[PDB]
Amino acid sequence: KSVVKTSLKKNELKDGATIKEKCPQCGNEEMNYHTLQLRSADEGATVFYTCTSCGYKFRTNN
Amino acid sequence: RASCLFCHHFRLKSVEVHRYACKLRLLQYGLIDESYKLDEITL
Amino acid sequence: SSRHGQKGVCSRKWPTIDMPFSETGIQPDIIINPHAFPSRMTIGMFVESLAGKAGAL
Amino acid sequence: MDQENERNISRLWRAFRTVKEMVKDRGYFITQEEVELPLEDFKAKYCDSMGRPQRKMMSFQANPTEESISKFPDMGSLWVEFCDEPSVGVKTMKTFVIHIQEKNFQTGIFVYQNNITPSAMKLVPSIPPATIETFNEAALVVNITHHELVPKHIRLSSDEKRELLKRYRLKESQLPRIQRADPVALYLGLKRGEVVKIIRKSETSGRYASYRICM
Amino acid sequence: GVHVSYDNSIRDADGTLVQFMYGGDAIDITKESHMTQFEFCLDNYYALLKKYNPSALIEHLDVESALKYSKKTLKYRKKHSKEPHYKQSVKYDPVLAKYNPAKYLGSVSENFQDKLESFLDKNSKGVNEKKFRALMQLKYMRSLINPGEAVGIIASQSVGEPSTQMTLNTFNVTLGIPRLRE
Amino acid sequence: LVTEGVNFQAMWDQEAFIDVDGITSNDVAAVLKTYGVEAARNTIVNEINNVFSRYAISVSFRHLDLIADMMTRQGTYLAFNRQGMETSTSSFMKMSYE
Amino acid sequence: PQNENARAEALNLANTDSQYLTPTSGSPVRGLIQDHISAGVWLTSKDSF
Amino acid sequence: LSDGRTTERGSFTATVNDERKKLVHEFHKKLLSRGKCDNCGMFSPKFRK
Amino acid sequence: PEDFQQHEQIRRKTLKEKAIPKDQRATTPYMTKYERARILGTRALQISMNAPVFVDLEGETDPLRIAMKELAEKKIPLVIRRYLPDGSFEDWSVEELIVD
Repeated sequence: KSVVKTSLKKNELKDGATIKEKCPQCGNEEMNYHTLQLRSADEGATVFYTCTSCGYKFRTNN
Repeated sequence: RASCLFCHHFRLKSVEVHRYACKLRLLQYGLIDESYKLDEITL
Repeated sequence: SSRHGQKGVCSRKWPTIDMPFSETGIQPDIIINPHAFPSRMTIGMFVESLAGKAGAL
Repeated sequence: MDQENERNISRLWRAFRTVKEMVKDRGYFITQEEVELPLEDFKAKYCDSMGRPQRKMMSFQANPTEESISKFPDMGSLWVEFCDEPSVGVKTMKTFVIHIQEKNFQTGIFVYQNNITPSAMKLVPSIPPATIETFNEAALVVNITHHELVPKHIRLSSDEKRELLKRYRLKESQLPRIQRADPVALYLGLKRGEVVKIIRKSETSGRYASYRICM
Repeated sequence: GVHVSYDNSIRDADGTLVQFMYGGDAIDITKESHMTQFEFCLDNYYALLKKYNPSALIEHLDVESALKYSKKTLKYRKKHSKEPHYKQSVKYDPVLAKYNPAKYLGSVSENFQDKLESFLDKNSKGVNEKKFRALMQLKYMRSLINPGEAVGIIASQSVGEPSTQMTLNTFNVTLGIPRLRE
Repeated sequence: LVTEGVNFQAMWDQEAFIDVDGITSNDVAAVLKTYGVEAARNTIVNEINNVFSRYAISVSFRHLDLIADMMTRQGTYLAFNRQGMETSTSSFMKMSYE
Repeated sequence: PQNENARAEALNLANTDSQYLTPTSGSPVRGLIQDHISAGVWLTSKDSF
Repeated sequence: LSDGRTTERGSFTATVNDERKKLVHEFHKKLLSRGKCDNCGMFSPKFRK
Repeated sequence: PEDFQQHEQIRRKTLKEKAIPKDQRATTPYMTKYERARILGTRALQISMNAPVFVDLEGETDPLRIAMKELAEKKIPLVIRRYLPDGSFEDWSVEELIVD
C-alpha cells in the first residue's frame, strides 16, 4: 500500500561487480566484491570476493 | 533434615530405604538390567 | 618506518661491498622488498621516492 | 458436513499403516498388501455404514515368522489393541491388563487417542512376564524409520552380542548407550541389555555399521 | 585422551567406546590426499610400486579373503541400488565390519571401492587392471591410521584453529562462533 | 521451504504438499525428542558443517563424526560444559576443568 | 629435550617434515612465500637462457 | 561374579556412574522432605541453617 | 609366608590369561610410527649405557643414529607389548614386524 519500493521482489537484486578472476569450483569468471578491512593495520586488504554461479564464498586475504 | 531424634531411622520407611540401598548394591557392579528388576518384587 | 606505515625490522646488517651500486657508484641504505607493497598499496611511498630525486636539486 | 470426519479417518489410516510397519519390523508375519492397505479399501472394511470407524474392529494379533524364531528362540504372540475413548480409564486398562494376562501372550501394545489416566499408568508394568507399550495415535502419523536422517536399525540376538563383547573385549556398559525412552527404542521394543545395530550411511565412506545398546 | 586402539575402535582413555572405526574408514587425513588420484597413481606406477614394495610384504598378511567377501557385497549391492534406506537388504554388512584393514588385503570401505571400479570401467585404454588393483588396494592398506593416534586432540584442533577467522560480520540463522557455542 | 519455527507434529499433517520423509532442521534438541538419537547425530554433523562451509573452511568429516558421537554417547544431547562432564570416571579431569 | 627417548620423538613424530599436511583439511602448510614464487616465473620462463 | 561381567573389585563405567548419581540425587530428593518418621508417630521437628 | 604366595599365584594366573597366543594374534603386522620412534629411542638409551652392540659402527658417535643402523638391519632384542584395552596383549617381536 505504499508508493515506493518497500521491499525487494524475488528478482530485484542483480549485482554487476564483474572482475575477471578464475573460479575453480564452477568456472564463473564473474565474481563480485564486498567492501571491508578486517584486521589491525598490519594486514592487507580484506575487501572480499563472492563467487556468482555455484554459491562459493571467497576471502580476499592479502 | 532426613533424621528423627526419636525413632533414629530415616523418615522414609524401612522398606523404601532398603529398596534404594539394595539397588545401589547392584550398581556398584557392572550391571544395570538387574537393577531395574528389583522393582518387579512389590507384594 | 617510512612515513606511510611500512614498519619492519632491521633484518640483517648487510656489508656494503656485496650490495648493488648504481648510476654513479651510489649504494643504497634501506632495501625494502617490492612484495611488501601490493597488500599495502602505498603508492605514496612511490611518489615520495621519485620526488626525493626531484627535491634534491 | 464431513469436517472432522475426513481427517480423523485419514490420520487413523496412516496410523494403522504405521502399526503394520512397527509389527513387521520386529520380525512378525504381516503380509505385503496389508502394509500397503489402501484407504479406499480401508474404509470399506473398517468403517461403519455411517462412515465412522470402530477401532474394536481394528484390533488384531500377530505371530512371529519361524525363521526369526530360529534367531530369537522365544518370541510369543503380539497383541495389537486400540481404544475408542479419548480418556483412557484405569478400569479400561483392567479389561486389557487381564486380556493380556489371561490369554497368555508375551508382548502387548495399547494404542490410545489423547491421554492415559496417570492412575491407569499404575497398571502398566504389573504383568511381570509380559510387556505393555503405549502409543499416542496422534504421534504415529508417519513412520520414523523412513526418514533419511534415521538409519536402518537392526536388533541383535544372543549369538552375536556374545560375538561382539568377545570381539572388542568389552563389557556391556562400555558401548554407546541408547536411551530407554528413545522413539526408536520405543519403536522396535528394546529391552534393557539388547544391542541394536545401526548401519549409518556415513558422509565419507558410505555404509558404516555401528552398534549401540539400550540402558 | 581419546585415542585409536590396536583394533581400530575409537576409545576414550577409560575404555568407554566412541566409534568403531575412525570416521568410517580409518584413514588419516594427512595420508589420503592422493588416495582418490587414480589418474596420478597409474602414471607413476613403477616408482610407487617399489615404495609400497609388495615383494617382501604380501607373504605376511592375508590376501585372498577380503578380495572375495567384498565381491559378494559388490554384487549383492547391485540388486538394491534402486531402493530407499529402510527397504535395504540388511543381510550383508560392509567388509570392514568383519576384516581388519591392516591385515586383509583388499578390505576397503564402500566409497573407495566404488571409485576405483568407476576408474577401472570408464578410463581403460594399453591399460591393464590386475597390475593396478594390487597397488591401489595396497595403498589403502598402507595409508591407515596408527593405532595409538591422538584423534581426540587432533579433532579438537579442527574446530579450534580455523575459528580465529570467523568473526566476520553482517553484509536469520546464527553464524560463526556464537552459532558454534550453541 | 524454510520455516522460522520448529514443530514436527503439525508438519506431518501437511503431507499433500510436503514430502514428510525429508524434513531437516537445526533444533537438535527437537530431533532428539521425535526422531530418535541417530538422527540427532546426523543433524549435528550437518549443523557444524553449516558453519564452516559459509566461510569456506573444509574441515574433514572424520573430525566431526568423532565429536557428534561423543556428545551422543549417552543417548542424550550432552554438551561440552560442567554439566556434560558430570558423567565421567577420571576425577582429576573434573577437578582440573573448573 | 634432555633424554634420548625424546630426541627420537623430536625427529620421527614431531619434526617439520611429518608436519607437511595439516589434519584439519589435508592441505599442505609449507611452501616458499613471496619472492621465491616470483623468481619461478623468471627462472622457468622461455626467455631465461 | 561367576560370569565375567564383574570382578571382585567391581566394574565402574560412565553409564553405570550415570545410573548411580541419578538414584542418589533422587534418594536425596525424597528423604529431605517428609511429614513424620514412619516407623512410628515418634518424629522430630525441622531444622534450619 | 604364603600370603605372599597366594598373592603371587593370582597375578601370574592373571598375567597368563591376558597374553593372546602367537597363533591367534590379531593386530597389524606394521611398525606404526610409535613403536619406531620409541624402539629407536630406548635402544639409543641402551648404547649410552654400554649395551652390547652388533653392527659395524662406522665412526658414528651419535647414539641415536646407531640404533637406526641396527633397526634397518634387524639386530634389536626388543619385544613390543601392545595393550588391548581390557588388559590383554600381544607380544610382538621386532623381527616379525614390518617397517614402513
